[PDB]
Amino acid sequence: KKISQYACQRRTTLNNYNQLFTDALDILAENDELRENEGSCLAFMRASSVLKSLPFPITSMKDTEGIPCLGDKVKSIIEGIIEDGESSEAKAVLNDERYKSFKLFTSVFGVGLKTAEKWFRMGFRTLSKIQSDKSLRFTQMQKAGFLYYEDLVSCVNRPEAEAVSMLVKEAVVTFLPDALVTMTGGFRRGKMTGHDVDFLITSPEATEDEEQQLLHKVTDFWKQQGLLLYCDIHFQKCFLILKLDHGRVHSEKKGWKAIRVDLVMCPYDRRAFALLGWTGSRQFERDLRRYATHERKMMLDNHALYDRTKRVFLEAESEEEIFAHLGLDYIEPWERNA
Ligand SMILES: [Mg+2]
Ligand SMILES: [Zn+2]
Ligand SMILES: [Zn+2]
Ligand SMILES: [Zn+2]
Ligand SMILES: [Zn+2]
Ligand SMILES: [Zn+2]
Ligand SMILES: [Zn+2]
Ligand SMILES: [Zn+2]
Repeated sequence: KKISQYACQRRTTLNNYNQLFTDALDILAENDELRENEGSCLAFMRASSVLKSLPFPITSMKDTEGIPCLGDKVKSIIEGIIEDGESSEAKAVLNDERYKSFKLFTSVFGVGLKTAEKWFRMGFRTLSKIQSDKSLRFTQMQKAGFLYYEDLVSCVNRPEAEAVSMLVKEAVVTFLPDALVTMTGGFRRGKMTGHDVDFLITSPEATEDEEQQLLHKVTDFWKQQGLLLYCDIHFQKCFLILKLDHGRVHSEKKGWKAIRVDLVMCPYDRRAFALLGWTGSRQFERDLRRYATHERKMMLDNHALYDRTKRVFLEAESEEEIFAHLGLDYIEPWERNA
């Protein structure tokens, strides 16, 4: 059976037989500025995505026959990796003078490409020099990023994500006893680590006002308890840093860890669309929307599914119903790691 050009028509599990190729493509897709080779970041992303779906490792150029999304530029990168196990193109990005600084600066919560670039052009190369500088001005997000750096740079693991889930559920149930709280993002796709923990909160009985007030109630409750380290409030959402007591963690192993937490509140009837959107991966979501537009003349996003031919919104109480409306075989969350 031929491999679809769409990630939403492939099953992509975390059992990647092509990590040598994918890690190089991901470096090239992530570093457009630092790159010296002709090719598009979209072409690198789609090629990395198809390779992730393969049930076998590429061991020769003949293995690439019949695989879509492998352009001439991508095939030269695959060729170079087969040749000695490394990509000269990815290696040039890794050896680029700005690369190390950009990775380092953007690893701070509140620091994006614009700020990383500003600091690099000022002559900064280390966080220690940035933090101790007397002339620099930091946003409140960056101050939290620097204060809790070590904890935030350690990625969150599953026992920690689950301990956060318990905290979220206890806070949410206090104000909305009928609320459904679902962990989304990478953890829902079977990942063992993450840079943060995402949740989708919905309530079958909440009014428009109760649902607007919930995130404010929960964050105030955490502030009173001394757990809120940072807070910033399409759907209503908040980006937080929570104080997690390691005594709440059920694992094999300061007494606390700073954890980045994202909370999304959605109306009950749109829960399936928000769940689908927040589960990801980013490439899976991109392909689902591209397939819906180009193959079905449908408009899909985190809030709804609209049929442009019938001029009607399509309702769904589950992700399964969305796939069915799209004429797609159902792809389980752990199979969406495109
Ligand atoms: Mg996440
Ligand atoms: Zn730039
Ligand atoms: Zn690009
Ligand atoms: Zn831990
Ligand atoms: Zn997130
Ligand atoms: Zn235990
Ligand atoms: Zn398009
Ligand atoms: Zn919308």
